[PDB]
Amino acid sequence: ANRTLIVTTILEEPYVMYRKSDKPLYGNDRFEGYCLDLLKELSNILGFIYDVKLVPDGKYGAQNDKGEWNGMVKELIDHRADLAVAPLTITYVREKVIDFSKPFMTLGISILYRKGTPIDSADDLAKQTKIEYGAVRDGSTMTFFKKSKISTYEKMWAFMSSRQQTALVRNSDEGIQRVLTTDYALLMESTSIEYVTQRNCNLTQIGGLIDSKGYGVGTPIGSPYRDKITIAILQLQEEGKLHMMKEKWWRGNGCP
Ligand SMILES: N[C@@H](C[C@]1(C(=O)O)C[C@H]2OC[C@@H](O)[C@@H](O)[C@H]2O1)C(=O)O
Repeated sequence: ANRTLIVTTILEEPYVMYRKSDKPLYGNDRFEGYCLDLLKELSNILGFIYDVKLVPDGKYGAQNDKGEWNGMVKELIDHRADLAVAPLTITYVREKVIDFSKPFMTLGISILYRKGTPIDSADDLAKQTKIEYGAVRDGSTMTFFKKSKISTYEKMWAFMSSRQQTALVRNSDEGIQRVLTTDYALLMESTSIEYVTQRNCNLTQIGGLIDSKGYGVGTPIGSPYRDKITIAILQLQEEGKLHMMKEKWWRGNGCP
């Protein structure tokens, strides 16, 4: 039989979550979410089974000064996993070092905050000195700011960098808690903002989307699976399955 594929992934609602249970769960049964459903669909089309493994360092992936990567991206570069199935953003810097499938979802960076402030945009957020802000450490949102040549965003990066210990958060859970408990706004992808703001009515998006991009399945460069995964994604796209999966996992209007 075909070798069982190793899938690197990361906890991120509603893509990859621990299934609720009255008893201990093991293996792939521990997890549920959009990305688990995506894997069930892709694996049917391609003819494989798979082992879901959370990325040990809990990061999506960014490169340091020497060009050393971490996170799921490093797992692929180092051939520790066959696929990364996650809300993994397709970017120029990543595409140079791994092979992404075509996108299964699109999104853009925006701002998550609490209600009641006059802040209406990134410009407003960067200018004011009352609220802290930042991004998840070593993901694509952080990298967007790090790489930006747009003045407002360059300033925002300098700010995050100067306060990195608190401005750059471990993961989206800590980021959201920071928003709820302190005067902090989180730079976050719009699909996650849509999910959280329909569930916690104390939270809101600020401004519009500041970029536009997609999530793709990651594979190591030269992978014999990337092209088959792309073809499978297009099938699911065209058949309306991706849309159905989004509807299934996004709770729909819970807040005014
Ligand atoms: N999708 C990103 C990771 C991340 C981000 O950098 O914004 C972290 C996590 O943060 C919350 C929300 O944006 C979610 O999609 C996740 O995106 C990536 O591939 O690096």
